[PDB]
Amino acid sequence: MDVLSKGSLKELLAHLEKTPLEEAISYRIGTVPYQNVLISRNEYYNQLYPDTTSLIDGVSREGQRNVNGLIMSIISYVVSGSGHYIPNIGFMLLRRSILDILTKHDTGLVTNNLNYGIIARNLTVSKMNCEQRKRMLICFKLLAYKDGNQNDYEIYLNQNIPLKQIAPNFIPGDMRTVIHNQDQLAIVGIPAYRLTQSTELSIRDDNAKSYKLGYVDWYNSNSFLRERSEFNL
Amino acid sequence: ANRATSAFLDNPHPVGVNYVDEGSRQFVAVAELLASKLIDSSRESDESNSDVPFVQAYSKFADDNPRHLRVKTGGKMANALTNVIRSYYSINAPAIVPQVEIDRLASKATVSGDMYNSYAIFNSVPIVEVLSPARTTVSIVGSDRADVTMLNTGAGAANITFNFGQIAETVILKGSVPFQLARLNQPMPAARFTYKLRPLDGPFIVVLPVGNPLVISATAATRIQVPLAFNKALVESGFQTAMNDGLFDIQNVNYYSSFDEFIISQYHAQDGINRVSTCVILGLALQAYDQMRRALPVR
Amino acid sequence: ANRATSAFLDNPHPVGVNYVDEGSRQFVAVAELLASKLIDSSRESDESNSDVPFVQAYSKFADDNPRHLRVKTGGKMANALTNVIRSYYSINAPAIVPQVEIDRLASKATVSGDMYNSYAIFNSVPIVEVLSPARTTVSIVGSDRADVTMLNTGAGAANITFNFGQIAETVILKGSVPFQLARLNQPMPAARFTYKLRPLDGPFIVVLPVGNPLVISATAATRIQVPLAFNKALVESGFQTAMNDGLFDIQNVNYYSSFDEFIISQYHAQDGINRVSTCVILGLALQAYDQMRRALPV
Amino acid sequence: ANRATSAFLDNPHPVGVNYVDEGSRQFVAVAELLASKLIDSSRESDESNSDVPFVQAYSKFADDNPRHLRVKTGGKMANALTNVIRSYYSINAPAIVPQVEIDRLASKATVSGDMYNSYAIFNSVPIVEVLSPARTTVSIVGSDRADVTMLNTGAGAANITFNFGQIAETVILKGSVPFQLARLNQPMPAARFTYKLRPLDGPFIVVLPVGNPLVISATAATRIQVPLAFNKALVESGFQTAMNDGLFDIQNVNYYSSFDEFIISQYHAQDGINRVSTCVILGLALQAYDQMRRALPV
Amino acid sequence: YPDADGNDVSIIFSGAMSHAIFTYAQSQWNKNIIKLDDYIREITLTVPKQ
Amino acid sequence: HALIKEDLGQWPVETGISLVNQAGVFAVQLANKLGIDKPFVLDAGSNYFT
Amino acid sequence: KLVGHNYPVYVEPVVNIMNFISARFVADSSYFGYTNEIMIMPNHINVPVDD
Repeated sequence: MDVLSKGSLKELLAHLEKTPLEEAISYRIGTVPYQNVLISRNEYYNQLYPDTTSLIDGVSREGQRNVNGLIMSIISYVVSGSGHYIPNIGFMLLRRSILDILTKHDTGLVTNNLNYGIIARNLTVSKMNCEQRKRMLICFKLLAYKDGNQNDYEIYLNQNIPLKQIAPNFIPGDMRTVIHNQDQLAIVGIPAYRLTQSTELSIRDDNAKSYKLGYVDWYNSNSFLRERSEFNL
Repeated sequence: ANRATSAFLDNPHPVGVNYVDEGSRQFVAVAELLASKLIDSSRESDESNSDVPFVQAYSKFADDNPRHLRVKTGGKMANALTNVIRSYYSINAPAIVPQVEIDRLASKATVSGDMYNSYAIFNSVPIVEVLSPARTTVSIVGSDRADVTMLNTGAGAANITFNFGQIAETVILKGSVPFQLARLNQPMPAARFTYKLRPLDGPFIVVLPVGNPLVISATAATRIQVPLAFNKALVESGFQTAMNDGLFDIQNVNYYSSFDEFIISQYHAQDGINRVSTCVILGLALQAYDQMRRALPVR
Repeated sequence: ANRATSAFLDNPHPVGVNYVDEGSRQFVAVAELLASKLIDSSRESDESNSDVPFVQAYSKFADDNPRHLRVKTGGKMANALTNVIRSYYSINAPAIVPQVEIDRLASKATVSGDMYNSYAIFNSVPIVEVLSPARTTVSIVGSDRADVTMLNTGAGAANITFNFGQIAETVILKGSVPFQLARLNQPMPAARFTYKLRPLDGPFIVVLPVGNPLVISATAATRIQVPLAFNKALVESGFQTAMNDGLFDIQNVNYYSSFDEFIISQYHAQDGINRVSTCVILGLALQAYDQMRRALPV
Repeated sequence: ANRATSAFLDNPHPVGVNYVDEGSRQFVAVAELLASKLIDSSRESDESNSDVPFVQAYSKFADDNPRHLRVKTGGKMANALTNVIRSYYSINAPAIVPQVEIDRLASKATVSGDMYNSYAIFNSVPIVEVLSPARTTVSIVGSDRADVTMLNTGAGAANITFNFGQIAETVILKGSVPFQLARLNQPMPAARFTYKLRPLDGPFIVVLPVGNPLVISATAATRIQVPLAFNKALVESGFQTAMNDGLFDIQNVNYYSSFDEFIISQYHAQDGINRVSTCVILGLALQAYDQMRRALPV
Repeated sequence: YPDADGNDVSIIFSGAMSHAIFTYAQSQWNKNIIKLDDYIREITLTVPKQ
Repeated sequence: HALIKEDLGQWPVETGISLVNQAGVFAVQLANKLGIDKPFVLDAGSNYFT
Repeated sequence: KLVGHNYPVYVEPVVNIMNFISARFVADSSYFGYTNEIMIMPNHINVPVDD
């Protein structure tokens, strides 16, 4: 809910600096993705509603134990709000910040073999909105510039023309680009009053709607409950 | 040798492993409490010819005010409850309700999500196996009362083995004609109509004389820990309602006539102790479902 | 070819057409409401060690204070409730209660006589017909759980046609041994213990192999709209009380074991949707009769 | 002339002759009232997040305030109720509880010990005997719904005599096929599916055709005087808990599947009127046992 | 002594009926004491959507 | 000899008159005496000596 | 109207408090100075008493 509230690149990067990798990994066992299922939407239809499960839903799903699974878990947290179940990663790695994983070599993770096309297909980029895609491209650029793969990122953008139009205008390692960036990346914000307490047909739309409706209540009450446990640590 | 088994005990499908934490248990208990208020408010609204009692209860339940143009289906609380019910029934059903929505709906009322405060009694009789010799025919019929029809055509009397599951506490056997039943490697008593047995003692042997058939009627009682709010009458009604609405229409799942057959069958499978806890939570969820649908009707 | 049918589905007698308007429906609702308070007054009497809660409840129900001389009968409300129950069962039963008396009794408490607020699930299994070929024996027995015993003495396997009607929603079939069932003009699957079927799908064919008999247990669930105050436990008890008290002893009527069988039999008759509404009102009346008579035995 | 009888009607064991006086009847009624408040306080305490209603209810029941490090046994009342149930079942069970303890516990609440206020309907079918001639096979299965299967292998049609006793009020007979039934030495009617009979009318003759089996389904209703607080759902739950807990385990006693079968069997035995009175007191005691055990799981 | 929350629990010698009546009264009033944030949520449902 | 007594006052009752009516009337007076008739919260954390 | 009035779902707490006191008044009579039984006996009859 906090990560989805950020609406600027410099807010999003600041949040990733303070957030450990533990928050991007779920301890719930979940279900296997890419499964054709029938769900109940009784507000609209008497019959069951066909849908397919995906990693970028708001619900935690089982994840693979490879490096590909950990990168997919990070991106899913940014774009959907929840991570995936990857057990026994390691105490040292889980303490590191998300930005440290993406942009630093001291972590001990190797991401040179990652294929950006495969990761996008596994995350169902075709079903992602403009804000979600821009967030995903930010994570790709950070990973590419860490590995010296700047050319591969540009070539990958040439192949996918629609992704090129919405590519973020920031160069990692340059502070000027982050300062002057004017991107809008807020999936969840203070709702327009027109929003109602109604369900949505798709799994993704309903879960995103749930985050939107609960943002006002979370905004008012998160500070005190966080402080009630943070003090005397 | 022939083997006969109860139909409802065959191949229990795995149950869901999600929405069984402490927070999810609170959500089910809150839904049951708020559904009970909804069904009571509809009675008051009908009596007084006013929508004030129903609007107050529906707003608490659905976090939204009823509107004439829209359709009253229970709101987001109804959507989560129906989808969690499917998750409990089978492991093939997905988990599509986010944890943020579960936590939000559990804060509406303050209750303790303890599913082991009380106990309930279930009457499904488990006959795991009945073994008969070559020249005997054995037929098992029924779940609440199992009638076992046995006929011997061979020259000599036949010994027929009855195996009841180790879970059940008490089994009572009544025959159309007096018969002899005894434990394995124990002396045969005189023929009598009624036997009371504890299935944990061991397999039982029934002596069948040649001639007219003998029918044995079996009844069983098992105690399963349940929350205090558990109501078997409401749980059974919700189970049939969910089946008619198609909530349990999932691939590679087994279907049962009653919730009693479902809970007993899952208990008798391997990892049955783990499975029963999920079934009890599903029982409370079905109790909330039944009260919600009766309050808000769809023709 | 032999035909077998359920015993309780045969020849449903016509139900009464009186006392089914808005005014009479509120009379039954008031009787149910006031009879509930009559039973609850007994518990309140024990707590206070006084009979004044029961006197208050009886006076509202019977329009007269109870007397130690005579047996408590319930007064005009009890007489009106007994007579409308008779009229609901059969068309031949007279409609002797005046409208004005129903008018006055319905004004005692505020209720809406709407019998379509909620739904109830009735568990009677309708088997309209089982069609079997020659040299096969089919026996249908039971209403709540229908056991169909089939034996074929022929040379080869026989096909048995099952017709469950069009009203029931779900029918579950469980066999003693695994068997094969499929709809008309469909391939036959592997032998399986449990089948879930919808009666609207069509007739069902069961392969009956030669050898030991095969028994199929059937359970059904049907949803019928009922008022919110409906309680199946109390309705069933009232049905047995009315039968024992001789409220159904009329000429040319059929008798049933439970209200479950009674409501399903009239549903499956020709133009059966007319009878369902009347039978539902009778069920609520029997619910009031059960509570009123348990508090005031005669 | 072969004879077939219902299994549950065979050899009812004598019931206890203790704790049946007026003072003891008040103890059972008081325990039921206090246990009902105990189960209601526990439900209220869970929702209200305050344990004050339960603490008050437990103090009344157990005469001692609940403690955190001590087990919620139930006190002297729970121990007394458990032993009185043992005495009711058999005459061979000892009467441990003294009369002084019963009188002290009965003074905790004021409630009429009357056990003849109301009535309850019991659904066990009392088939005392079914007389059949040679070359015919008869089997009786079931108690709630009695299933009588008859097969005639003789040359001509046979007559089967049915005896339903004189205690049951009404019995409804349903057959898989239309059949003929008439009273003893009375003209036979035309075949029909359903018969409503009065068991006191006398033994009934059924004409059994040759060749095809005939299955007759029997349902019965009997009325027994019970206290107004009697609840059949709670009595049945208490009966099975009592059997599982093992307090019905005495030498030379018959065991039954339900309290319905237990009370009908005692009614049909010799001096059945006297036995039924003790059974009703046991039923109310079992009702309190179910409510107290569910509130306090020991 | 303090409880898990900040409330103070007093353990004193007092009569049984006075304890039962007083504490039950406390529970009934405490049911209607709610946080301001929950109160604000209740009002927003009643008021129009803007 | 020593003993502890709980004194809630004396409330005579009449046999002819209904007990529920008398109990309810006495209930109003008892609530006023204990100070629980109006919405209240207990403030007794300061009643201590160290 | 007084006789036939039904308790509202959201009843005021004072009503619940009074019903609690009224129930205690009837259930626990000894606390408030009345009982349901007395025994009158001559002095020469000796009976066990609470010592």
